[PDB]
Amino acid sequence: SETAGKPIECKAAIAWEAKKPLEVRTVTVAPPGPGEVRVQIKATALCQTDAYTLGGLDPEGRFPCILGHEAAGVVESVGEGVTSVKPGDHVIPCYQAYCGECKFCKHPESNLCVSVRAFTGKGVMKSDGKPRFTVDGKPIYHFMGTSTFSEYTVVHEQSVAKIDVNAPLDKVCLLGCGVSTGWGAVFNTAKVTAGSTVAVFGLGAVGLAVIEAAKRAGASRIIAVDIDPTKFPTAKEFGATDCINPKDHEKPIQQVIVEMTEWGCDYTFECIGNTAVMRAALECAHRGWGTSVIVGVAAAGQEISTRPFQLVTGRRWMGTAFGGYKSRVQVPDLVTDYMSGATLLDKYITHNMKFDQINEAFELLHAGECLRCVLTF
Amino acid sequence: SETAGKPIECKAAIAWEAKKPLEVRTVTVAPPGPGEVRVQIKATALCQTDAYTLGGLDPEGRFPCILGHEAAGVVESVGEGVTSVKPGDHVIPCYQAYCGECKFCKHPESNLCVSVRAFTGKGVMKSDGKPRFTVDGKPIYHFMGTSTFSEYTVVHEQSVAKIDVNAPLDKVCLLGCGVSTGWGAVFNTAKVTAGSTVAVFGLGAVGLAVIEAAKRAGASRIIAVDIDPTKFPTAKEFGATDCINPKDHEKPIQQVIVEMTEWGCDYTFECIGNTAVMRAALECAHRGWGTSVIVGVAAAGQEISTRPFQLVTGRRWMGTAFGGYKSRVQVPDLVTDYMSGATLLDKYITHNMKFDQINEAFELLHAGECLRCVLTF
Ligand SMILES: [Cl-]
Ligand SMILES: [Zn+2]
Ligand SMILES: [Zn+2]
Ligand SMILES: [Zn+2]
Ligand SMILES: [Zn+2]
Repeated sequence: SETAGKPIECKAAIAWEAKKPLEVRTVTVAPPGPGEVRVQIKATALCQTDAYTLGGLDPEGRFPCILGHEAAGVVESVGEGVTSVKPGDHVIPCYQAYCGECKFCKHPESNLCVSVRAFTGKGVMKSDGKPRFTVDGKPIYHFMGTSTFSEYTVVHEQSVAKIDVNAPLDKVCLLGCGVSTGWGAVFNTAKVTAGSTVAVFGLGAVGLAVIEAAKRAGASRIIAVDIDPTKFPTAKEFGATDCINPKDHEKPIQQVIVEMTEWGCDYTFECIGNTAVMRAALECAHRGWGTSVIVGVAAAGQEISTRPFQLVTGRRWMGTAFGGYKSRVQVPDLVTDYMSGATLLDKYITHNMKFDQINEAFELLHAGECLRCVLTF
Repeated sequence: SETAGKPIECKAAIAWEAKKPLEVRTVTVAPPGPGEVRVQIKATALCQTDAYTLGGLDPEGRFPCILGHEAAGVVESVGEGVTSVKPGDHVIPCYQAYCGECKFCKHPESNLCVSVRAFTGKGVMKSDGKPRFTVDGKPIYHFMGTSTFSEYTVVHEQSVAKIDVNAPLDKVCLLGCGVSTGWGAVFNTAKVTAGSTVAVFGLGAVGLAVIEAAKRAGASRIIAVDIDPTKFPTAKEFGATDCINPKDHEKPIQQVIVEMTEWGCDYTFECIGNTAVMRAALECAHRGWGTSVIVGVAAAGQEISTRPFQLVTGRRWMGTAFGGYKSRVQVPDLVTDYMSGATLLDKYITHNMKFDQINEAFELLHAGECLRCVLTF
């Protein structure tokens, strides 16, 4: 290969500091060390969590860094000892790793692998405690183990899902986070049963994916809740049977939902990251057995609260990370389901833009004027 | 029968007002109206719930009233249309009713029947909205649908569990409340699996029952947690493998428990009603899949809080009411289980006293000098 074993100079978007626009400029990407994989990113999308860290809300936020964690690409080279993938393989980098041997990888009800979290959480690589990006010789740190806002990135082997080489990379990049999180909140965390009632709070990409999955699970009623009523027609397209703007109501939203359903919904999902709405979703879960799943990411430190009477009388409060999917095992299964024509994945992409317009994609996201923007180089 | 269809004069303990001793004296017990059952109480125990209302802490407390909700006895007569029991049947009256027809009775995961609670919550009967006790013609209100501190009481048919005639009534009188609640927290709400690790916060009768049931379910470690170390020898007799006094440690108790188990306990239970301890129990449930069950009843005005990170990373917060047992269906099965020799029910009874000493029994409860005291007439 032309580039194997060599640093690569390529285009990237650098967050030099919090709460400034990103700089699209050249970065130097080192070759992969032992157990590492260098990936050519072919397509990458923006997630609310990228904006969260950019805005200074990440406790472990480390600058300068390259954000991005929803992507798909092609293996450029692998470091020493890597056997699971080879150059040319099509891959999705996974912010949730999978090693298959730790306590979490072996438990059927967790995906929270601890193989590399200590290093990806600090924006470096496990093999030497250092990042792989440099600008004028100075280190630029990784984000969420993936750093997909770069033509080339280096990731741990445990973070590399190898996918159907025939799947379109500018579509299945979405499976790297948001859509997969919403689907798995339904199929893995809540395990929604046929005939059940569901409420979804927040109608961005994650909430729509909750709706899509709940319809596939056979839900009999799906109540879409958002304070932006321009999101309602798409929610109905994905299967919502009701749409509710909390601002059209004097009562707190949890009371409105309970009144609509007498006792609450069998399942509720919070897909925003707002702790007040998290409480609301718990309190309109059905009396006696209702389950409420936190999908969104709240600002660090902020607490959720409710009266314990809510749980004593049968409601269950839980949460999910990456929809509970064991990444390297199950992300390929999600791609297969897409290839079978069973999903609406294509309908989440509202904008296809060039990487140079990345800051405009953040503005579209911040305005709620997109579901997903897929960037290409 | 000499008494059927006629009022009964019998001994009872009247709570004329809050924070005063009970008066043991004669009361008039009306015959049962439609759908009602008049029960001759053969044994009745005391519980902190009786003392809570007697101390004037209950928002729905209503005086004057006849307290008591843990009892067993024999049917003296039935009202119009009752066919599920007949005179001579041995029964346990239950504060949690079971009608078999409402949404909660028909759900596999709830026992929160709504057939009569609106009426029992106000200390009256559903058939006419009035109580069945009088002194000098003045009404005395019911408590928890049961009012078992009386030789005879009148209860809703939906509250009457029909039990094995061979069971000793001065033992199974505990199965209408705390012991069953603890057992059911393990077997119904948490569904504790063999080999799992368990922590139990609070070591009264309810927490000891959680420990007993966790051991029966095959838990490999059971960590009992209480600030009163004089409860630890009894906790070990019921199956605890470790005992932890939070006052012995200079770090938050959830950190102590997580350090002991590396990641937390697969299941944790809060058995006191203390919201700060409820949070601690949640936060030392196992990363990725741990379950924390609120069994105790918090004070009026206390919320539970945590950070949503705790749920996003796999912990599940729930609660239980009467152990999730559907009363009229499953209380007879608990009696059958006790009769099989599989339980430690007899070990919960530390005192056996005469009904005339009920005020002295409440002193023992307040002093903490007993697990359960059983009264007979
Ligand atoms: Cl009626
Ligand atoms: Zn994301
Ligand atoms: Zn692992
Ligand atoms: Zn009790
Ligand atoms: Zn019912």
